[PDB]
Amino acid sequence: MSIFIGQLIGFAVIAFIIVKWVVPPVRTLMRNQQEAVRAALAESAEAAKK
Amino acid sequence: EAMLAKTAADNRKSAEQVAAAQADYEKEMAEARAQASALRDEARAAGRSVVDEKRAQASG
Repeated sequence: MSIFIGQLIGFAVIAFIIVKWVVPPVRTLMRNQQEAVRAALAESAEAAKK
Repeated sequence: EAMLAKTAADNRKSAEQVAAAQADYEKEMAEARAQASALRDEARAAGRSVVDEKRAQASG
C-alpha cells in the first residue's frame, strides 16, 4: 500500500509538470492551427465576395 | 487545399478582371470617339463635295 502512495505522489508530480510546462505550449500550437485555418476560411470568403 | 487554391486563383481572377474591364471600357470609348470623328470628317467631306459641284456648276 505504501508503493501505491508513492506512485500517487509521483503521478501528482507528473501531472503538475505537464500542466505547468507541456500543456501551455501544445495548447498554443492548437490555437495557432485553429487561427490559421479560420483565417484561411475568412480569406476564401473575402475572395468570393471580391 | 482546394479551397486555398480557389481563394488564390479567384483573387488573381478578380485582380486581372478589374484591369480587363477598365481596358475594355477604354477600348469602347476610343472606338466610339473614333466613330464620331469619322462621322464629322465624312460630313465635312460631303460638304466639300457639295461646294465643289456648286463651283463646277457655277463656272459652267
